[PDB]
Amino acid sequence: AHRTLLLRLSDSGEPVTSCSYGQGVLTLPSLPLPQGKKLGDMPVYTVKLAIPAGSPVTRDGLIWTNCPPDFSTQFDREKFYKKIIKTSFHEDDHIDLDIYVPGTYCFYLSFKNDKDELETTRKFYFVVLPILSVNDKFIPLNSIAMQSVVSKWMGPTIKDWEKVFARVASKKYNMIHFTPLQHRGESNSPYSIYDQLEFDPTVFKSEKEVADMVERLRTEHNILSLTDIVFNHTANNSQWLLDHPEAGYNHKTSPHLISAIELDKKLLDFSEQMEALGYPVDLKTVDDLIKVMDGIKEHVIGELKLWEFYVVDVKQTVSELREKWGNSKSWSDDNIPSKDDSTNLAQFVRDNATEPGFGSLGERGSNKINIDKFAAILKKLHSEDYNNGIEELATKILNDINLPFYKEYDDDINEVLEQLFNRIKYLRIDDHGPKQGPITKKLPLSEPYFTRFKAKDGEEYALANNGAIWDGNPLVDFASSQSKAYLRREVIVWGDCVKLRYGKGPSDSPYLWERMSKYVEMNARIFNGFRIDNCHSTPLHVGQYFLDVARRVNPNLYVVAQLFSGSEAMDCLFVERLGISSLIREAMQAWSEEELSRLVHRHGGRPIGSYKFVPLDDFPYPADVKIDEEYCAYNPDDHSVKCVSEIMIPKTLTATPPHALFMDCTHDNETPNQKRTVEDTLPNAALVAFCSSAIGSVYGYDEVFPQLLDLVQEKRTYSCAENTGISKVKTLLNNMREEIASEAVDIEDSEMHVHHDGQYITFHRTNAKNGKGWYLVARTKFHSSGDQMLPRIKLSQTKATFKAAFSLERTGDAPISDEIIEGIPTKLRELTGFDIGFDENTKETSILLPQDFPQGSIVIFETQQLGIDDSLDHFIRSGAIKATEKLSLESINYVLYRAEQEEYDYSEGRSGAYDIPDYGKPVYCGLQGWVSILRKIIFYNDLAHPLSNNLRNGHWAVDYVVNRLDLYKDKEGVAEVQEWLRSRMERIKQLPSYLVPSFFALVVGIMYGCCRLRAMQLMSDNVGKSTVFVQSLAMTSIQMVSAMKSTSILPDQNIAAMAAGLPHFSTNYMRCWGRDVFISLRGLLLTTGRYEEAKEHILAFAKTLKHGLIPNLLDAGRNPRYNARDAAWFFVQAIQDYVTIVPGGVSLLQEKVTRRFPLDDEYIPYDDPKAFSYSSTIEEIIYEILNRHAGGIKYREANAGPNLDRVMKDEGFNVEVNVDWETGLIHGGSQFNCGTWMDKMGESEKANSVGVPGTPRDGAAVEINGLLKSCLRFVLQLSKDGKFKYTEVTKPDGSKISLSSWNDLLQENFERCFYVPKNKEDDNKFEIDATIINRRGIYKDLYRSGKPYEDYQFRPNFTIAMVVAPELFTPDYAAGAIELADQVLRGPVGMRTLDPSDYNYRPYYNNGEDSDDFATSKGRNYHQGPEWVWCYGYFIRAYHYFNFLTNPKCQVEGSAKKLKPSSYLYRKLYSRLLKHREWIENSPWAGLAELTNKDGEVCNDSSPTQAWSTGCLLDLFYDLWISYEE
Ligand SMILES: OC[C@H]1O[C@H](O[C@H]2[C@H](O)[C@@H](O)[C@@H](O[C@H]3[C@H](O)[C@@H](O)[C@@H](O[C@H]4[C@H](O)[C@@H](O)[C@@H](O[C@H]5[C@H](O)[C@@H](O)[C@@H](O)O[C@@H]5CO)O[C@@H]4CO)O[C@@H]3CO)O[C@@H]2CO)[C@H](O)[C@@H](O)[C@@H]1O
Ligand SMILES: OC[C@H]1O[C@H](O[C@H]2[C@H](O)[C@@H](O)[C@@H](O[C@H]3[C@H](O)[C@@H](O)[C@@H](O)O[C@@H]3CO)O[C@@H]2CO)[C@H](O)[C@@H](O)[C@@H]1O
Ligand SMILES: OC[C@H]1O[C@H](O[C@H]2[C@H](O)[C@@H](O)[C@@H](O)O[C@@H]2CO)[C@H](O)[C@@H](O)[C@@H]1O
Repeated sequence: AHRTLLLRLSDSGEPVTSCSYGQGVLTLPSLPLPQGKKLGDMPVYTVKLAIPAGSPVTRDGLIWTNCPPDFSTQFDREKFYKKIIKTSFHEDDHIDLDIYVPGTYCFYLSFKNDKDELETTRKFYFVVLPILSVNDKFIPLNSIAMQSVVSKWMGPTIKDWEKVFARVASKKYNMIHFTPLQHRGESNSPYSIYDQLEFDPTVFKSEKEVADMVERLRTEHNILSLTDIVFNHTANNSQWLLDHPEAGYNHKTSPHLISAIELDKKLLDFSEQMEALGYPVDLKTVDDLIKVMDGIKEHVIGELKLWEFYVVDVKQTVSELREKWGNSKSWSDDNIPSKDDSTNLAQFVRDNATEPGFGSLGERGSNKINIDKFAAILKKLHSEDYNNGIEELATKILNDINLPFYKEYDDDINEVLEQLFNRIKYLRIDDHGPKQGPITKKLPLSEPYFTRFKAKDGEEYALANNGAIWDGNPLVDFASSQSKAYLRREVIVWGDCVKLRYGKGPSDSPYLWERMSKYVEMNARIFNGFRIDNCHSTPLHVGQYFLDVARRVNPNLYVVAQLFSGSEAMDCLFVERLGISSLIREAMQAWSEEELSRLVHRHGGRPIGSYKFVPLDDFPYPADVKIDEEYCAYNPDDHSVKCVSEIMIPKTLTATPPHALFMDCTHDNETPNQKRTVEDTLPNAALVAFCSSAIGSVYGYDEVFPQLLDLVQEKRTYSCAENTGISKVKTLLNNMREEIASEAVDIEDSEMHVHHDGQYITFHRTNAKNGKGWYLVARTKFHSSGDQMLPRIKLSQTKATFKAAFSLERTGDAPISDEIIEGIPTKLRELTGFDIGFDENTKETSILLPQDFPQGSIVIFETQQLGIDDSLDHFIRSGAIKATEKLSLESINYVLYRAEQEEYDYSEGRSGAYDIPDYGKPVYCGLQGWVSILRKIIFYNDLAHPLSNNLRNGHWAVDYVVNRLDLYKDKEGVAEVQEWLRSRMERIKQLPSYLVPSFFALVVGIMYGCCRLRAMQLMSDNVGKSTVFVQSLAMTSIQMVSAMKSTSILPDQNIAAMAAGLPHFSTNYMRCWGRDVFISLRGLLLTTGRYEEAKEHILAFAKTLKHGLIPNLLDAGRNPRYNARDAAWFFVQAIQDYVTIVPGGVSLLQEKVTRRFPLDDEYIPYDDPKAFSYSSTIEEIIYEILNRHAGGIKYREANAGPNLDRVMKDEGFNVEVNVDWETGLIHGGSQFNCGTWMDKMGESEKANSVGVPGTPRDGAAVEINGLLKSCLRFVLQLSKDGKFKYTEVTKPDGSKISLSSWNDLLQENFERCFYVPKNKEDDNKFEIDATIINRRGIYKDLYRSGKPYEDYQFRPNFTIAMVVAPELFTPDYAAGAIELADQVLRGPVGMRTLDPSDYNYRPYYNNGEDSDDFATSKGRNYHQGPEWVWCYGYFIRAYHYFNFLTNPKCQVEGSAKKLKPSSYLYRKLYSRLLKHREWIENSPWAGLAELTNKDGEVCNDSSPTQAWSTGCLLDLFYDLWISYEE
């Protein structure tokens, strides 16, 4: 049905970790195939990759993967396959990788670099676990019970083995591991295989004989089987080692070990004649070792020629020097240092006059000097005559060359004999282990480092045996040339083995690779899996090829590994590439009771009440996504992986720790009897079995065998004593786990708590889905440490039930049968007396232990949490979509956002945000305020966060989420959204307190995703199908557009109104500024589809026209303020943006709007009937601006005084505007009025800045006239199409200028008046005074302003005209100027409001500073350095247009040669929005800020989410979509 996992990829192609589960491996869940389906009838899993839109890997991007395309295709490690990434700047691309058979699969990416070269990412691996079933029942990988048995101790007949089989079948083990059943070598140890392709002839003969026995175990006792596979060595007496002696490391294949061979045979030649002339054979004296090492420091070390293996033969170089005296003379260079610098001189001869392999160990005299090149230097340095002190000089050089070799020799020798007298002690003289057997044909003084034989080729060989080191890195092959192990004698050799030499591939050892393959695929035909001993010592490429060969034979191969790498990462990397399915963990390794508790905690599961993952605000919500209406698209028999909620966002694939196979005792560690006692066998195996993983045990652990059986020597047979030891308990433990394996699935479905009080260890196991669980109390018997009483066990909101209890007791010692390995007699005594109290008020359960609970005892309780039933996951993950059905884009504002001051408007000052103790308040009262805090908590599973603490300390926040919506209950769909929350929050409170936090975030997160999806559904298609970064900016519309009670856009009705920004510009009069509204009107409402809401805003300000202007501070129409020379032209520009985008937008012009003002600019006749008298259509309103602007406007700030502005003096009150018709631009403003977007009013009394405007923009602002040209260009085409009835503007005096002529006057004079030429030659045409100038290639900021140097200032204001009126700009002048702004005025997220070179560059805004610095005090520096995000929008808007026309690399066109940009241009756009993507991504407030200090430093005062800061970035995405994505 639906077995699809989502694997999100980063901008660099790396997988995204959805949760922090630690250093892990991308593993896919072990689930059975669907009902009646075999391998091949359908895909096992579908990995859906997600590549971001516009990422650097989209540029000519491909997806490589070794996943075979279909089931008919086999697997090859290097046979990758191409997949095309569908590039887009809006829509992310999904690519499926259907998997048909388990194994190891990797993927990498190829893309086009910024250097236009090819580049590749890492190989990223993911593993699909095999499907284990015995008769037909699926065996979950974490319900496996493995019983390891040694072959040579089970009787010499097949039926003798089937007696041992029936014994472990009663103990209810489901899997058996075998030591390899092959013909064993000389030592008969099970790991020195005589012939890998021949099974042990004592028992079986044919291959069907062993295959029929393993299938018998499957059909008789329901037991799967697996075997050890030996890669690293073979027996030291194989009849094929004589034919192919090159399969191992010999003097030919690895010549560096020759120095170690002549030393090993210097001891087999010494340990048989040592005492003959020496003295001590086997004495237990310190002096005996000294004289033995004195016999060593005189007959082996000193008898090997001072080791010429390092030192250059001094006198044999001078002899070979003079022998020719360099007939080939060839040095005239001066690269030789002076003879004084004897250090570099020695290195110089070493770097030039040496045969290849200098320093590299090989033959006896393999480090020699190139004579013809050495005598050439000697003739150059000293003399061309030999008798001129060459014998002294040449020897002086070589002696200094061998000084680092003489000291490398002393460091080697000191380690050879120090390792010797340290092991021969432990080998013989009982330090802690004795057996002092003297000289022998099997036990000399030194163990055999090399196996000697005479091969069939005739020559003699000396293959080495493998072993181990101490703390040495196991990845380093000690048998390779990189290690000096066999020489320095640091090898714990295993004589029965012979280190097998694999190369870089089958090319280095052909017969070894061919024989091991046929040996691996022979066992793969029979068994269900393998066990790899010392896998960390097997090289990766060796195991990768052989495990793939096995999986091609057995597709469901189950691999267990003994993996000990230095880091968890290397262990993960080994599991990633090799395809390992289980990592062995040993319980006997814990030295104390505390270490076993920590080992148990590691593989036990996740904490109780652990957080669950939910797609929050970090996911794209496509409006065209499938859904399960009531979590009903999951039939059980389909075995489909479930999505998180009703929204079918598939289950994310994240790196999880590799699965573990916990062994209470392996076949190599000592017996509980040896390390601890025989009593601890019961609690140890009880804590092991309770873990959430696979378990295993060696045979003899349950039967309480005496001591660890030596796998080399012993020949005794297992005893047939049935039901001994723990056999009765393991039958209860394994059968219990069989019931749990039915419903325990994912990592979030198995929770656990462990406690350690002395010799007791507590294990609480819990299934998070149903509430079921077990409680285990195990008293550990490491040492008999006296009577200890455990306190009262108190369970919260739970009920307990006694299951069983036991105690293992020793009834003396074990028999000493020399024919059968019998165990220790043990009594299994069932216990009682466990008092289970249950308070029926607090629902608390108390458990008390009886005084008779000795060490080596356990007791098991079956628990069940109250409140949690099986139908709880279904109730919470359903109904949220239907609840959000009636939501509107306005109503979703109250569900998710609402700042605290906005909430106070509806609650009259009684509610606000739920103050989380020891933290603060969420940013929004809605769900978003929780989600921003909850996401990083769920990611880190932080149950210690103050939010998690408060959630389990009470139910205050649980009811606060539901009780807020009483303020907004009457709005569209909120009542049904609140009702869903109320019913789910009610069900949550009936749960244990520690489980409220995990379920609280889940209920909030699911209702959040269905609300955010409801937003993409109501909005348009360009938004709903885009990337998270686009949808994140789109939600700002819902944020800003909110109905209030203290304000609105209409004076008669409190309807929806757009805020300038949260939280400061959201309440009362300071909410909707006309300038801020209409700059954002195209980005927040038009780009998203809020046409009706955008029309209401246009009609609302149309009633407030006065002085031929649109008011800045809109007082909902109830007496506003008209200090806005900028508002009217951003307002009329939004009219053009409305008609251009909205289908049928021309209807706006003929929309009557009740003119609440006498057109003759009067005072404030508010309720006077003249307000409700006449109206003016938008058409009239538009022309009213133009005609009155240049024609007739003359006003002082109406109804002024401190009531209006307190600081702005009377000089700023009387302000005006006039168009110089000899240029056509809109001049106006005073040096006392800040009627532009840079509206700053001084207020520092301590600097005499009171009333002084911070940035007065009198004259012709680039933005004002730029929007005027766009207005004129629009109104012309309006009449050409047949609407706008006006064509001539009335001149002030009484004349009549034409509109197209006014449109032409700007076109003929605008760029002439503003542009500053880069060349001083053309300063005579563009009206420039070169004395007051800053940078050339600059478009002006103001024309004939008050202070003429504010004219020639680099500011981001010109780019508004570059976007609304591109016809005023010649391409090369505009592109050359916008590149300067990108190099100077562009911050990371905000646009610098002033050139950093200009003296007035104060880029640190501080409105609390009340000092004497004119700018910094009281925030006068507002627009003199600080970086604003909205100007960045218009900047990159024109950066797209002009760099498209100008530079040709940004062009490639395509279909119908429609001009479409290139990947290089999209790469220049994407790279300038990632600092913006970061901001909203990692900001609590979901949005971009109003301000930003120098280089993105968070301005403390800046409103964190601003309207026109985000709408200006949404404007860019509409251009790239409406002009190319067709
Ligand atoms: O509602 C009726 C109202 O009547 C009178 O109103 C006028 C004010 O007295 C008058 O000063 C002016 O308001 C000015 C404002 O004083 C001025 O400083 C400037 O606005 C700037 C700030 O200068 C600037 O520091 C910054 O302030 C933000 C801050 O950055 C932000 O982090 C957060 O702290 O919020 C602060 C604002 O609260 O930005 C603002 C952006 O405007 O210009 C304003 C005019 O545009 O005009 C008022 C006109 O009614 C009474 O005086 C007033 O008390 C009554 O409330
Ligand atoms: O109650 C309103 C207002 O009354 C007072 O303000 C007035 C001044 O007292 C009065 O002198 C005058 O001040 C202005 C000058 O007439 C004008 O020529 C120019 O110099 O600007 C002066 C300041 O505006 O008129 C104002 C009108 O408000 C009183 O001081 C205020 O506190 C009080 O709010
Ligand atoms: O102060 C001179 C210094 O700053 C300049 O910028 C302004 C200056 O701040 C004004 O006082 C006046 O001199 O006009 C200058 C140009 O607009 C320049 O940025 C700088 O090169 C100059 O040395």
